[PDB]
Parts: sequence; C-alpha cells; structure tokens
Amino acid sequence: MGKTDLSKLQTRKMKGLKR
Amino acid sequence: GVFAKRTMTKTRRRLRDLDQIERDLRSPRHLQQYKETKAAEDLPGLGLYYCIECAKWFESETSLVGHRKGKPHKRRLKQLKEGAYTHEEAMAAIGYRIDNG
Amino acid sequence: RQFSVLHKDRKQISVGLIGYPNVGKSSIINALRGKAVAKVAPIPGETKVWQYVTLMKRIYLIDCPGIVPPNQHDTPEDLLLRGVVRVENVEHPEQYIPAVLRKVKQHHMERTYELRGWKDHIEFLEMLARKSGRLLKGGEPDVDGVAKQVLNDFMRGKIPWFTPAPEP
RNA sequence: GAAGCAGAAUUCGGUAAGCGUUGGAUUGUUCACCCACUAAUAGGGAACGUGAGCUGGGUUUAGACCGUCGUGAGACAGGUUA
RNA sequence: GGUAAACGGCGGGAGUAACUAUGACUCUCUGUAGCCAAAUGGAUUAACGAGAUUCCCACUGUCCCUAUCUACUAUCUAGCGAAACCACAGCCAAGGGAACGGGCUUGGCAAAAUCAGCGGGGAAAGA
RNA sequence: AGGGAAGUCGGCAAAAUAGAUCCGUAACUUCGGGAAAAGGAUUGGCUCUAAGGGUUGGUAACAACCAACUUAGAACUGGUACGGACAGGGGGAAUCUGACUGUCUAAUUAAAACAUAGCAUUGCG
RNA sequence: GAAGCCAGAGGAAACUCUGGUGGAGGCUCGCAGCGGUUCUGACGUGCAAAUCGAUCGUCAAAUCUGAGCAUGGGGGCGAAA
Ligand SMILES: Nc1nc2c(ncn2[C@@H]2O[C@H](COP(=O)(O)OP(=O)(O)OP(=O)(O)O)[C@@H](O)[C@H]2O)c(=O)[nH]1
Ligand SMILES: [Mg+2]
Ligand SMILES: [Mg+2]
Ligand SMILES: [Zn+2]
Repeated sequence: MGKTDLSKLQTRKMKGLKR
Repeated sequence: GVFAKRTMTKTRRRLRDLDQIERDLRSPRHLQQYKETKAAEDLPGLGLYYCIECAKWFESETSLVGHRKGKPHKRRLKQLKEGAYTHEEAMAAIGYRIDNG
Repeated sequence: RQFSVLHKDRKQISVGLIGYPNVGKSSIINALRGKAVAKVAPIPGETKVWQYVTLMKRIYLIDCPGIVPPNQHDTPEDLLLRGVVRVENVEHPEQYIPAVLRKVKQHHMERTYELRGWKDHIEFLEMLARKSGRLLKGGEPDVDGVAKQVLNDFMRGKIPWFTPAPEP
C-alpha cells in the first residue's frame, strides 16, 4: 500500500468552518 | 384589484362579517375566540399587527398604518358608523317581536 | 497496477466499484481516468446500469448502481441521513431536522446560516425561512422548502459533519 | 354436510356464474409489491397459436453526445435527448 | 544517434558479481476543524437557455361527474357539383387435413324502397 | 355547487399572476448581476389646497401681463367591482447540460450539434 | 444605469461616503419586421405539393432587405446539417 501521507491534502473550506 | 375574482363568492374564500366585527369591537372575548380559532405562527407578523375593523392581519406596523389611510379601511369605518345588519333589525323591519312573559 | 502484475497470466483484470448511493463511485472512476467518463450528479441513483470503462490495457473499471442492504435496525431517517433517498419525494421533511441538528454541531450551523437563538427545530426552520424569504401566501414561513434545503445541504457537503473514530 | 362446532368468529367440503368484485401510492424499473374501504376486493377467454380505435414502454430512419471495440470509415455490452 | 516524447508502455525502493544498451541475482514495501502556500485552496464555476428531470405554494371541470349557453357546420330547401375506391357481390354457426374462406356441404333463416348517425368487419396508409 | 391533481406516462390543456405608485427583497456570484427576486399596502368619481414658469419696467426680496403639463396632500361621496372593456410576468427549491449574444437540417429532429472570443501547436524571410 | 463631470461631508495627502448629472452595453420587457418552440390545435382528394389560429424566440445588432455583379457539378458554397 505504502505510507499514508495526508499532510498535503487541503480540506474543503466550507462556510461553516470560518469564524 | 381582487385576487382570483371568479371564485370570490365561494364558501372557502369567505371573509368575516360586519356584525361579527361589531361583536369583536364591543366584547374582547369574541375577538379572543376568533384569535384562538387561528394559529399564531402562520399569521403575518406573528399576529402582532391586526386591524379589527377590516378583520385583517398585517406584516408590520408601517403596513398597518399604511392600510389605515386607505379607502377600504375608511369604507369599513363608514359601514361600522352606519351600523351592521342584525336579526334584531330584520325583526324590527317586519314589526315582529319576542315575548318572554 | 500491482493487481494487474499479480494477474499477468490473465488478459486483463476487472475492478468493480460498489457501495451506498452518492458515495462517489462514478466520481472515483472519472478521477482515475482524468476525464468525465461516467455521469456524476449529487442526487442518489444517478447510475442505473453497469458500465465498463477501459482505464488501461489490462485494467477495466465497472460502475454499478448503489445498493442498500436491508437491515431491520435501519430507520428511514437513517437512510435519508446516509443519502439513500431524494429529499424532494419524501413526506414532511421537517421531522428529519432534529436528526440533522443532533448530527451537526450547533456552532457549525450558526456559522453556516448566520442564524442564532433558536430553541427547537421548527423555530430554526421558521427563523431561516424569514431570513431567506421562503414565504408562502400571507407571509407564512415555508418550513417544508427550508427543510428540503437544509437536508440537501447536509447531503451535498455544504454543512460540516462527520462521525468521530472510536478511541483505542 | 362435517370438525370441541357451547355462543361469537370460524376451518374443511358440496351445489351453484342470478348478482357484485373498489379507491390510491411507488418507474434510481422485469412496474410488481404495499395501504385502506368493503360482503368480497376470484381467476381467465374472445389479441398475445403475426397483424389500421386512442395513447405510454420492447422500439430501433435521418440530428447530436458519453462508454466499449476498431488505424479508420464505422460497429456495438451499452447509457441520454429530440 | 537525439526527440512533439504525440501515440504508447511502465507496481516501487535499494544494492551488487555482470559492468554500455536489455542488465540478471538477491533484500524488503503497507483538527468537530490542522499544517503549508500570495484573500483563496476552487470543477459542488456565476449569469444566460422555446434544452432534459424531480418537488412546493397558489390555481383551476384534469378528475369525482357531468350539466348548460353561444356562433359556424352537420340537417332540410334553391342553385352548383367532384374525387379515392370498384373481379363479382355483400347475415351468421359448424365442417371444409396443407391451422384460410364470402361463393362448397349441413344448418339457423330469410319481405319492397328508404333517411340520419356509427366505426365490428370488407374496403381505406403516395402501405 | 363541494373537494382541489384524488385525473394522466407526465399539472397536457385550462385557471391563476399581470399596468402604475409606495414599503421591502435571500442564497450564490466573475461583485457586473441575481431582481420585476420573494412577500405586502393602495388605484373610481367630485370639490379643493400646495409646489414646480416666461416677458417688460430704476429690498426690482417690487408691480403689470401671459401660459402649460406634471407632483403631493385633504375633505366628501357610490360600490358586488375602481389598470371596472382593452391591454397585461404565475412564483419558488434544486439536478444534469452548453460559457453567453448568434447559426443550421426550406417541407418530421433548434439541440449537450456548428460557430464564437480566449488558449496551444506547426510551416514560411 | 459604464466611463466622464458637479456639489457637500470627511481624510496630512492618496483615497472614502452621500446626493446629482451622464447615456455606454454583440444588456433587457415589448410594437412592426424577421424566425418558427408548443398545442392528443384547425386542415389531411386543404385556401396552400408546407397554409391558418393561439402561443413562443429576437427586435439597435453576428438585425432585416432590393438592384447590379462573382463563384457552375470531377464543381461551387457551406457559423459543417
Ligand atoms: N467533496 C467531495 N465530494 C465528492 C467526492 N466524491 C464524490 N463527491 C460528490 O458526491 C456526489 C455523488 O457521487 P456520484 O458521482 O454521483 O457517484 P455515486 O456514489 O455512484 O452516486 P450514484 O451514481 O447515484 O450511485 C457527486 O456529485 C460528487 O459531487 C469527494 O471526494 N469530495
Ligand atoms: Mg449520485
Ligand atoms: Mg454513479
Ligand atoms: Zn383596516
């Protein structure tokens, strides 16, 4: 499989995630 | 203009009567009956703005005071001043009366 | 590619994609191909038939319609929250709003809809209807349409929610 | 007519087609299963042993796109629209 | 020999005894909202559309369940006046091995001349 | 009449909305739009009031003369109607799709088809 | 209701806000015109070898149109059917 590298994944910037 | 004029005379489009408006003005209990008949959350402006003379709810105080300067409100006021038609008036028109001993 | 090497004796391998409706099977196939080869829509049940897409010489991808295994412990509320059904064709969508409010944190909903101060779900729907102009004749709130909008935003990734992993 | 068939509701069987056998939801689909009213919501033929009443799907002239195969004209495991 | 490396093939990463292409022979590989990037991390793209699809309010004869009114025809009269189609004719039942009868056989029957409608059948689709 | 899609493959068709003034108008967004978004109040007639101008003439901030259409307010009054005929958006939540404006199969297909601007490549002194 | 322009309130200035003016857009509603989306439409030996009614798209331009001319089938022309 290889090493799981999720460090460079940018999550979706939703409206509810913004202060 | 009147919305959906061809079906204005249907029973499901009926409006409140002038004599019932007279009882609502004279006694607050009858008006309380008419208010508890409906559901408050489905009313314009949560039922806070109500014209008894026109028997109509309004969305805001500015809408209500805009209604009061209109001619339908003045027609309702003139009809209220003239006097609604009742069964007592209908009985006096033929000269009948009620004898209770 | 590793599976193809392991089955180098065969002429090719077939990789079929299965799962629930609206999990992204056709989206995964399109991403792997680098081209919109399978139809993609946020509504459940967009893929109705099985479809072959030739990824490489020895790799085929098989798109399949979504399946829901029948369980006696599954609720229609649970199916609607997992995205089985289209919310336009359900009766009284306001009953599923408490489930959405339980699943989604309150502050996330507040920052999503710029709304605060509701005491229950029907109050939240009425306030959001009055805020967004979802009004019927007489200015009454359209809690049905508001509930459908909230459910669609919950399904299509417009409201943040996830299930936390169990601790070891 | 029979049965532990006490009554009530029945179950099995017989004669009988005189008379009834409904209203709906669901097409991400072999449209078949659900819901209720009711006395009950029984099954078939006269088409489907090819075949001009009307209208939807098998169903498919010419326009067009996606998937598979082909070097290509194009054909199809196919899916959509008029 | 170098590539548009286009098409295309290619599971990685290490070594070496080969020593250059092809190597080959072993080893093993599985934050209930962050970090980083010059406000954003997008294609879940706004407007626009006689494009295709589902739903909500209002609305109504779409329906329950049909009724009524008007004009123009259809009807009758005067005048005027074709065409399509036509082997011959037009009531059915059963039989008529070739799964077909209108005419044959056996039965039921069977009464001039007509008018307005109807679409079972024969006819009728530049079929 | 009553019910209001129970009809139908499918709200097909019909109905409903519609002019003008005022209050008010969300998501999304290329910040331009969406938008007439959505949702509400009113509209007749009569009698009035007020405001909006021109020419000539030695604080002229004054006199004389002349003229037209708009705007706002008030009272009265008829009503089953008041854009009284005519004329005249139903609205909304979304999905797929093509950027749009535009073009074609005259006589069955106006469209995810063609073209378009933008982008990229090749040849030529 | 785009630039450009005027006035006021600010801001050290650069700029910001308000109220006007202005009349641009292969913008928009819509009459004519051009076109042809829909109707279990009319019509089906029709008024017509493609017409009629309602509805619809567009309507200041990649809009519509007359005359003269050029391109002639192994071709031309083609926003490509
Ligand atoms: N944010 C996000 N959305 C995704 C992702 N993958 C798929 N989606 C969305 O999920 C939706 C549903 O997936 P689909 O492409 O329809 O595939 P599916 O799961 O087979 O759905 P059905 O065809 O209906 O069975 C798509 O419309 C995508 O927009 C993802 O990785 N991230
Ligand atoms: Mg889907
Ligand atoms: Mg799919
Ligand atoms: Zn009043």
